[PDB]
Amino acid sequence: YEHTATIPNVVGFPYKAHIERNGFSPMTLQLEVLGTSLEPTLNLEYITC
Amino acid sequence: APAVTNLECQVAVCTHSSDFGGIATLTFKTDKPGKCAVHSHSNVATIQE
Repeated sequence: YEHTATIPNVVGFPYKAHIERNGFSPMTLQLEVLGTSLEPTLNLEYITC
Repeated sequence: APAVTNLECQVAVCTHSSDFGGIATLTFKTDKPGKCAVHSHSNVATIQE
């Protein structure tokens, strides 16, 4: 089965997504982000001492 | 023969699957239990057992 959603980016914020289909009970999900890094794509121009 | 009165139905799912895509539910009023037989007077759907 397929389903899409969008969650806001704030940390420590449990989001609920709802799934409905014919022939089954409805069901809810619980997505909750716990951390997020952002590494740039480096290259050392130089180094200084 | 046990008398059966006030016979109604309600619909649960009704999908178009090939085998048996729906479950009906029938309530009535009687006086003593026993054995009966069911049948559908149409060709749109067929009932089992």
